[PDB]
Amino acid sequence: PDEITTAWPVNVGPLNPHLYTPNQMFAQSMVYEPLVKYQADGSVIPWLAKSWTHSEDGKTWTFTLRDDVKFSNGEPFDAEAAAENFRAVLDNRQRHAWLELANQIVDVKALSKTELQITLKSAYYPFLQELALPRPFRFIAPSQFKNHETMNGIKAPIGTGPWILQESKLNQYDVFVRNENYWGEKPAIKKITFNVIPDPTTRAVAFETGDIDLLYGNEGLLPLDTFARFSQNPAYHTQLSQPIETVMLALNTAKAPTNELAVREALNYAVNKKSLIDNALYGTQQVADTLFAPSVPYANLGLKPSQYDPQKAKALLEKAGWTLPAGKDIREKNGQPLRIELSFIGTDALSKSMAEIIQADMRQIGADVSLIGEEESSIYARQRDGRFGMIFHRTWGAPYDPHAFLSSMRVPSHADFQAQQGLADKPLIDKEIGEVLATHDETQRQALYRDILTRLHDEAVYLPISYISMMVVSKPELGNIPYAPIATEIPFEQIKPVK
Ligand SMILES: O=C(O)CN(CCN(CC(=O)O)CC(=O)O)CC(=O)O
Ligand SMILES: [Cl-]
Ligand SMILES: [Cl-]
Ligand SMILES: [Cl-]
Ligand SMILES: [Cl-]
Ligand SMILES: [Fe+3]
Repeated sequence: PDEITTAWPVNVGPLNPHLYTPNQMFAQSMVYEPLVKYQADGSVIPWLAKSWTHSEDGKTWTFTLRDDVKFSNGEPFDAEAAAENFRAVLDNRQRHAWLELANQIVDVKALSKTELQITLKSAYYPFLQELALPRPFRFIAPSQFKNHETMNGIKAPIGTGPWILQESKLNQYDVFVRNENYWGEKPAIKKITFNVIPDPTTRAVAFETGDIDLLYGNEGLLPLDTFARFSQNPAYHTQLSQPIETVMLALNTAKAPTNELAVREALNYAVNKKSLIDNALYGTQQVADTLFAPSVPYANLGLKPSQYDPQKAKALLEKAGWTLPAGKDIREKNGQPLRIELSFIGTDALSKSMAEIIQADMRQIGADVSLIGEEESSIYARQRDGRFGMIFHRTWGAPYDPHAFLSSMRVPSHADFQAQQGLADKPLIDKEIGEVLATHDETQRQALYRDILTRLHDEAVYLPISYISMMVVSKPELGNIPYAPIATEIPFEQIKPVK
């Protein structure tokens, strides 16, 4: 085949390269390209920029751009187009706060058609890695700006990438076709249709009926019982990647009773994670003992796991004054029950399943977990504002983990800051996060990452649950389906049915 049909829970969005919801990162990465491209080994390679140099102080960077690249509408890609894109992004600077590069860029100038100069306020180390991300530093034809901006919308979603949006129908589908005037390698696939299918069971059904050819996504892609069955079905092809990121609970250090270190530590001994994974996730994921897997850059630190040990969990609670009243299973301290609210998306069957398991495990150690299932909007508002006891949370995968995930812990309107807000050493943690991003002493960088991650582990801010994987279900005719280096991209241009 050379046309494929796949599915996504939502439309790809209007494909503004510089904005977030409702734009889907993997679709922005199909159409728009970066100056430099992220590789699985952590390095970046030349992409729209063929080479670059930086000053001694590491604050000014000069990129030599390819001179052969056109936007899909035939307009040239050049340093002036790149500079206008940076201006457009930075004109919306406060929206990009989570990403420190957006706070670092002082100036971007086209010195010629091929020479682009970027100036930073400090020697920001993850500079190239952050240019490599799906958004916001990718390039739309400046003719498609609205009043010379993108923050208020764009006209046509015109990029330089291997795919061109053909058409979109809200709540129905999106169709992409191969860019026949692409500067790089031509994809084998000519057309990709995304059917919008919000429900994981309905996605599985669409595959079983032959309505779609490919499903690609994280642990939520389809029911995991069904995935296991599909993996044994000789008519189908399935894949499970190596783990890409962590799923955890975040505990609110500023809200009783999770404001108590002893409570947070006890919760971290109460969960048999292997059992949770075998029960709710059909044995398809890996147990997580730490916020970052030991395979994550800077995170191989010999941190001590809190292995499942309910006797220890009870002892920790007892020592902190949380004891069991006569005839009750829920602990009390100073008259107050040990009660914790777990908020999650109520219509997410998998979240609900894990929440039930967590509630059951915590009851065994005398903690009453109240399950609060709400719509997505409500849950995001709770995370932003710290209106939670516990929430499900995930890290962001490569290349965000650890530097960008850490960077964002400093932003008050995000779950991580909110979960951490009650820690006495939060200011120090935030100071050290600032310092790691700017340091060029590798020894100091490692020490800072060690200290930040060690404090977060030792303070039991998180309850890591699983390192989750990408999964794929496909018609055999499509062949082996590759994974992209960036956890949030889907490498459709690497699919090659005919070898
Ligand atoms: O989605 C956003 O608005 C920004 N992301 C930041 C990290 N994202 C990257 C992105 O959205 O560009 C990681 C991810 O969505 O996987 C979450 C946040 O600000 O807390
Ligand atoms: Cl937004
Ligand atoms: Cl979204
Ligand atoms: Cl499997
Ligand atoms: Cl009770
Ligand atoms: Fe995001």
